Amino acid sequence: MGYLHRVVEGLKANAGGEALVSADRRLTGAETLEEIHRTARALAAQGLRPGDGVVTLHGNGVEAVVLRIAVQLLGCRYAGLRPVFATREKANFLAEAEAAAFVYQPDMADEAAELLREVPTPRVLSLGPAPLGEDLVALAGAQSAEPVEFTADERAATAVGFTAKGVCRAPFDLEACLDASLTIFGEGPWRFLVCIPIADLGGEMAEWTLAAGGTVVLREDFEPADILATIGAERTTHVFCAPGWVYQLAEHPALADADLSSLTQIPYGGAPSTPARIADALEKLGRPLLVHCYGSQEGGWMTWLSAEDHVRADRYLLNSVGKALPGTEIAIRDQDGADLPVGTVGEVCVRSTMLMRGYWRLPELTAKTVRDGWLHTGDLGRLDTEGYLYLVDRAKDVIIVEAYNVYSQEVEHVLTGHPDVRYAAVVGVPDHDTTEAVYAAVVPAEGVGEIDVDELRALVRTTLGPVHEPKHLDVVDTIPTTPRGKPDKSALRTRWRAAQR
Repeated sequence: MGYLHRVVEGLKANAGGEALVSADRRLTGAETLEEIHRTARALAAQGLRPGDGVVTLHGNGVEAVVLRIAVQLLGCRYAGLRPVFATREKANFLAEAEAAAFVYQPDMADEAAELLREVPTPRVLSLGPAPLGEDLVALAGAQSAEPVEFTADERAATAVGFTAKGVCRAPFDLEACLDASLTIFGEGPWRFLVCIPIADLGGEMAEWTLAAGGTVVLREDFEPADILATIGAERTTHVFCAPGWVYQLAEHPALADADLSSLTQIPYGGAPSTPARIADALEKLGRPLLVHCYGSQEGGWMTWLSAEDHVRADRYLLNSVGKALPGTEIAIRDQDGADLPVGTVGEVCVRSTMLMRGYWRLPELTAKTVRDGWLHTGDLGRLDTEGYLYLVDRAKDVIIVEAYNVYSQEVEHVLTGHPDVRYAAVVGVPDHDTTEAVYAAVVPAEGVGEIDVDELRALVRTTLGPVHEPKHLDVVDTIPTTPRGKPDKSALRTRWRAAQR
């Protein structure tokens, strides 16, 4: 058994039905498994052993999934360049990757040249006929479809996902991730719309979709009109979305008429969500679909918020990423690294069998990052007693000054406690080039004449420490608020930013 055992088992399970689907080609589990075996054989022929690095430059086609899996079957290291990266960044990735092969989609030959020019690589192959190297699809066609058993170290990296640096994953932790996927997404066959690069997260999600006996529906990227069409046309059960995408789906005029019956779930994540707009989306979908996932290449799946937990009447949880997965442990830690009680804000630190094997060729930063089995995620948040995780909103609630975290509520509370101040709003605003500064607006109390701004600066300095001191501090008659009754801190930020003459 193992990760690839699991993928193959799901394909065999699904041999009669659809496994890989795109606008251009359609394969069954039988037809998919054959190509994988053939491709693996062909790659083996070219001279590729376990541990040998295989860099790819492709899109989200069927042959790209076949290749990603095949490379991993041999126990080679698949290293997908996402096409969205700049050529400068790809050349770095390729240079550092110690590649033995380079595999590129035919219509990207322009870029393959730029790269192979700068980083000459052996065994160049093309997914179909193309100017450079040989044609891998042709090589595979001419080849035995006899099964290829997985026979490498289950704990040896077979995938690198790029981020300035590359995250190695081994089958051991990939299976751990697949297990969580069944927790979050449910079990059984999934018709899973993947429009994330197969070069990384999309690839993982395709591997998993297949392992569970499912069909992958591939699109090249997210566009709301496609997708709404694709969902109904392919009777998809799941589409994984960035939060941005969820909003675009919800705001789309085509949505009233689109057929979403097939959907059981719209898992989303990858970036901070906007509670207000998620709530809009809940109303328009008019059904419990949204499931918030919190994950990284480094940490695997860490938490998730069920669909029901988006709409319970007794709690509000749109500011939550939900609770730990089975086998996942979460501590919140001070800038030095001892635990904090529930309720307190710190760095979210995780330990599960889903952690990455490490950063590629960066063994020192790997140790700065995973410390004694515990991933230091660099994200800031708080747990609660019911077990829910809440990541601070970095725009409203933190300010980073000289590499120190300043919390806006802490500064507000201190200012407000001055008898001359009845209300404060504190926000970080862009300063010189790439720094942040603490700005503050305070509302005077009843009868207060003139406010001594310097006194309030001293108060913060000699309560919290020097860095928490507001650089700028305006006395205002009021703080604008949002329609949900929270202080409008982006209005304050925009206003202060624009006035920096």
